[PDB]
Amino acid sequence: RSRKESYSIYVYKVLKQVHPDTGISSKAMGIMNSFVNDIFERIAGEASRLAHYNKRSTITSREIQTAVRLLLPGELAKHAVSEGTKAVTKYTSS
Amino acid sequence: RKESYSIYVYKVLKQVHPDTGISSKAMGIMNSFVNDIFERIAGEASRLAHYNKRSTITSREIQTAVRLLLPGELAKHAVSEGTKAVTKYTSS
Amino acid sequence: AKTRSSRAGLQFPVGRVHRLLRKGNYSERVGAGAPVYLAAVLEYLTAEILELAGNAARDNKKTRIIPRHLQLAIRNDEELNKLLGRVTIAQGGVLPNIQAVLLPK
Amino acid sequence: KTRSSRAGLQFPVGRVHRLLRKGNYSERVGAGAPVYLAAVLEYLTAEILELAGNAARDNKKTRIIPRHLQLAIRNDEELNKLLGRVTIAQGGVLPNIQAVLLPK
Amino acid sequence: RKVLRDNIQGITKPAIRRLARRGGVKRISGLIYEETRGVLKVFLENVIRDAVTYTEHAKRKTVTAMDVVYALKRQGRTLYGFGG
Amino acid sequence: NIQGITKPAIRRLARRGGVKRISGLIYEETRGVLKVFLENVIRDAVTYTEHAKRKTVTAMDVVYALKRQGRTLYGFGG
Amino acid sequence: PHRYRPGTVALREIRRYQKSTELLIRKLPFQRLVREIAQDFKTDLRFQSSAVMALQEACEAYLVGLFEDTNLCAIHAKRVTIMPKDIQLARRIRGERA
Amino acid sequence: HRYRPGTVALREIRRYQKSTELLIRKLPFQRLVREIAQDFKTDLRFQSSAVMALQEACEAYLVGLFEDTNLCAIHAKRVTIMPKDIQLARRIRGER
DNA sequence: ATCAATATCCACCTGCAGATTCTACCAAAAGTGTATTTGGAAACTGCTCCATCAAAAGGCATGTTCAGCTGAATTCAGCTGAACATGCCTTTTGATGGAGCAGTTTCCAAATACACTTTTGGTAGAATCTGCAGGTGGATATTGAT
DNA sequence: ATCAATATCCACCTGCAGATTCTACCAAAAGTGTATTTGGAAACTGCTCCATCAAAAGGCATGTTCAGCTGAATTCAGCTGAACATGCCTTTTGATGGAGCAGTTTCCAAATACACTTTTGGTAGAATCTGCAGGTGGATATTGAT
Ligand SMILES: [Cl-]
Ligand SMILES: [Cl-]
Ligand SMILES: [Mn+2]
Ligand SMILES: [Mn+2]
Ligand SMILES: [Mn+2]
Ligand SMILES: [Mn+2]
Ligand SMILES: [Mn+2]
Ligand SMILES: [Mn+2]
Repeated sequence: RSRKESYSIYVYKVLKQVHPDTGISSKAMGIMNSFVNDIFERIAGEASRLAHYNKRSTITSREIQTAVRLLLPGELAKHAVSEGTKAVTKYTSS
Repeated sequence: RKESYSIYVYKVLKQVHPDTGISSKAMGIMNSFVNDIFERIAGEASRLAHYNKRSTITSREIQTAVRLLLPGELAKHAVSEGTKAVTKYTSS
Repeated sequence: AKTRSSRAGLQFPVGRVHRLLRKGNYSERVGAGAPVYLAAVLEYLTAEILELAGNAARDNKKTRIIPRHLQLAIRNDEELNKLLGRVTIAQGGVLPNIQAVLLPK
Repeated sequence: KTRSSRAGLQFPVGRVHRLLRKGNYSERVGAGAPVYLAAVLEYLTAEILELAGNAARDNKKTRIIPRHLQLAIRNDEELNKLLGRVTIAQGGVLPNIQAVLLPK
Repeated sequence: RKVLRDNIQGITKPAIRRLARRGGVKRISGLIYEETRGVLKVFLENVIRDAVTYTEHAKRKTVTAMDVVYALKRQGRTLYGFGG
Repeated sequence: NIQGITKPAIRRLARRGGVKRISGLIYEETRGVLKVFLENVIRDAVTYTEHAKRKTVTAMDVVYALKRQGRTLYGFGG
Repeated sequence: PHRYRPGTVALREIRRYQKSTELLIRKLPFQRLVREIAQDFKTDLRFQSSAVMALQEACEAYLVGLFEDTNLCAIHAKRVTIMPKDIQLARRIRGERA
Repeated sequence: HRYRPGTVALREIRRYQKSTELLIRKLPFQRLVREIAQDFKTDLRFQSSAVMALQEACEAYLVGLFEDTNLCAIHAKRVTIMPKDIQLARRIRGER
C-alpha cells in the first residue's frame, strides 16, 4: 500500500523534552509538519542559490549557516547557528 | 568571460523595429528581464516536476509553468509561440 | 551501528534531511555537515515553537496543544511572527486586539 | 543546422538547455523544453521591444532608453502585472497627478 | 447534476459581518457586503484557477488539498495544516 | 551623516511621488525609513559578500540582496 | 423593555469571535461557490473535502486580514464605520489590484 | 511677482515625474552607505555600480512609498502628507 | 470674463563627443555520431473516498421596526508650511597613481559520489487510554434606565 | 447614586472521539570498499578602486512674509445597529454506488554518457551617428488690477 513520511515522531520527542506533561493535537502536529517542511525548503533554497552564486557545486554546512543568517531573525538566528555548529562539531568526532 | 542575451535581443529588436537602436542600460534592463523570467519559468517547472515526482522537465512542465506565471493574453501567445517552435524544431 | 542523529546528538533525522537535500536538486553535491547543521536548526526552531505554544496551552488550562496555542505563540513572539509573517495557521484565529478609538467613550 | 535555426528562433536553444540543466532544477532535461522556453523568452522580449519602441519615440528619441521601457511596461496592463515587483533602473514613474490636488 | 447559479449570494451578510468582527471592525457600511463578495470572488477565482491548473497538469480530475496548498503558496499566501 | 540626505532631496522624491504639500516631521520620518531600508539591504548584501570570502561588495551582491528583499532591480546583472 | 446601546453588542461580538477560531462562513454555501467557480474553469471536477476546507481557511483568513487593514483605513479617516472606499484603499496599498 | 502657494509644487511634480534622474546627491548617499555597511563589516569596499544600484533601489522605493503615503493623505480628506500617513502606508504594506 | 505683466514653457535650428554600431580574429560552447541506461507512458485493477441521497431538527438567515449616534456638511481662526531672495559651501568634474584586491591557473590531499550488503527505525495497522467537548447551575461583572 | 436585566465568567461532572501506546513488516539509513571530483594553498596579474588634491558651478541653508489648509467646533438628516418574529436550509448522520486515484508491472521512446568536430559568440579594436544642451521668438499659463 502507501507509506507517507513526516516529522511527527521528532516533533513529539522535542515536545516531550520541553513539556513532559503536554500532548499535541493531530491538527497542531499537521501545522508543525508544515512548518518544518516550509523552513526546510526556505533554508535549502537559499543555500542552493548561494552555492550557485559562487560557482560551487557543493552545499556544505557553511552554505546552510549563511542561509540561516539570511532567513532567520536576530536571536533566533544566533541560537540556530549555535545549535548547528554544536551539532556539526559534535558529529565530526565520529 | 561573460555571456548575455545581447545579440539575441538585438536581433529580435531588428525583427520588430528594424530602424530602432537600443541604449546599453536598456540592454541591461532587457538582460535582467530575460534572466528573471528564465529563473521564474524554470523554477516553477522544477517545482511542478517535483510535485508529481517526475525527474525530468519536459516542454509540458514549461507550458504549465507559463500558464501559472503569465497573465491571460501574454500566457496564451507564449503557449502558442512555444508549441509552434517545438513542432517546427521537430519538423527537422 | 549508530545513526548520524545520535552521533550529532540530535532528535531530528540527519539521514532523512540528507536524502531530502540530495533528492531536491539544490546542488549536485552535498557536504557531510550540511544535513547535520540543517537538522539541528530545524530541531531548534521546532523546540522554540513547541515551548512557547506549550506555555500558551498552560495559560488556557489545557494538556494538549491545539493550532490556537500555536497561533498565540507565533503572533505573541516578535521573531516567530516575523519568520511566519506571510503564513496562515489553519484553525489558528487572530490575537485579541481592539483599536482604542472603538472603545466606549 | 543550429537548434535555434531548426526551431526558427533567434534566442539560443543550446544555451538555454545548458543553463536549464546547469541550474539545479531537475536531473534530466527534455529535448524540446529549452526550445519552448527560448521561444517564450524571445516572444516576451519581442513584445517589450515593440511597445518600448512605439513609446521610444512619442518623445522624439531613436535609441531605446530605460525610460521608454518603463513607459511600455507600466502603460500595458499585463506586462505591468508580470513585472509588478520589479524596478526598472532609470525608468522613473508615469505622469500621474490626483485630481484632488488640482486647483479650481 | 443540478445547475449552480448565483452562489456568491450564499456568502450571507451576517457571515461577512462576523468576519468583520474577528477583524476588529465595529461599524459596517451597507455597501460593504457586495464589495466583500466581489473581492472574495476575485481571490477565490485566482486560487482555484492555479489549483485546477496543478490538478490537470497531474492529469487528475480530482482537485486535491495539495493543489490548493501549492496554489496558495504560489499566491504568496502559504497555508499550514493541510501541507500533507 | 544620515542628514546628508536633506529636505530638498526628500521633497524632490515626494514630487516624483506626486506629493503636493509636505509636513515638517516628514523629512525626519523619511530619513528613518530610508535608514531602515539601507540597513536591511546592505545587511543581506554584506552577508553575501562575506560568504564569498571577499572584501569588495559587488553590484551582484546588492542585486541578490534586493531580490531577496522583494525589491527586484533590473539593469545591474540580474 | 431592555435594550443595549448601538456599538456595545458590536464590541461584544468582536471579543467573542476574536476569542474563537471556528469558520464563520457557512460550509455548504461555500462548497457551492467553490464548485461553481471551478466548474466555470473546468468541467466535471471533483474535490477532496480537504481541498474545500483548505480553500475556506485561506479565504476567511484573507478576509479577516483585509478587514483589519480596512478598519485601520477607516480609523485613519477619523471614521469608525468601514466603507468600500476603505477596502479599495487597503487593496491598493497591498498591491492586489492597484 | 509671486506665485500663489501650491502652483510651483504642481510644477515640480510634473517636472520630476517627467524626468528619470536620481534626486539624492551621490556623495552624501554613498557616504551614508559606507557608514551603514561599516557597522556590519570593517572597512569594506564598493563597486561604483553597487552604490548606484543601491541609490536606484532607494529612490524607487521612497517614490513608491510616497505615492501610497499621498494616497493615505488624500483618504483622510487632506493634501499634506504626514508621518501618520507614511506609518499607515508601511503598516498596510506589511513592513510592520 | 478676457485686460495686462510678469515668468514659464515650448519649438525651432545648429553641433560634436561620449557612446553606438560595425569587424578582423579565437577559446569554448554547441552540434554530430555511436552506444548505454532508464524514466515513465501504457495497461490493468485493487481500493479509498467522493458524489449523492434521505429525513429531521434546530441553528440561524431574513425582513421589519425604530431611534441612537454616526459621518457628512459647514464655519472660522490660527498656525503651519510654500514661495522667494540671499549668500556661502559642499557639492561635482577630473585630472590622476599606488596598490590591493579579485580572478586564473597548476598540482593533489581530502572529501564526496557510487555500488552493494546488512541492519533497524519508522510506519501502518490494531489495541488501549484519557483529555475535554459540550452540558449544567451559580456567583460576578457589566450595562442600562430611573 | 441605586437597582434590575442580561451577558460572562468559571467550576462542577464524564462518556467518547480523538490521542496514545504497543507490535510485526520493510523501505531506507548505515557500514564498507572503491571510483571521481573538489575547492584553496602557493604563485600571479591587470582591472578596478582610493585617495588625495585643486576648482567652479550650482545647489542649500536661511530668514521673512502670508496664503490657505488643517483641525476644532457645531449642526442634523439619515443610516446602520439592536431586538424579534418567521420560517427556511444548513446542518447532522447515516447509508449506498462507483469513479478514478494509485499501487504493480512492462516494454521503448528518449534521455544520458563520453568521443571527436564545427561554429559562434565574446573581446579588444575602427568608423560610424545621434541627443543632449544652448540660444532664441512665440504661444501658455498665472496672477494681478486699466
Ligand atoms: Cl603587487
Ligand atoms: Cl541637458
Ligand atoms: Mn522544559
Ligand atoms: Mn520546559
Ligand atoms: Mn521535452
Ligand atoms: Mn476510535
Ligand atoms: Mn560512454
Ligand atoms: Mn511658437
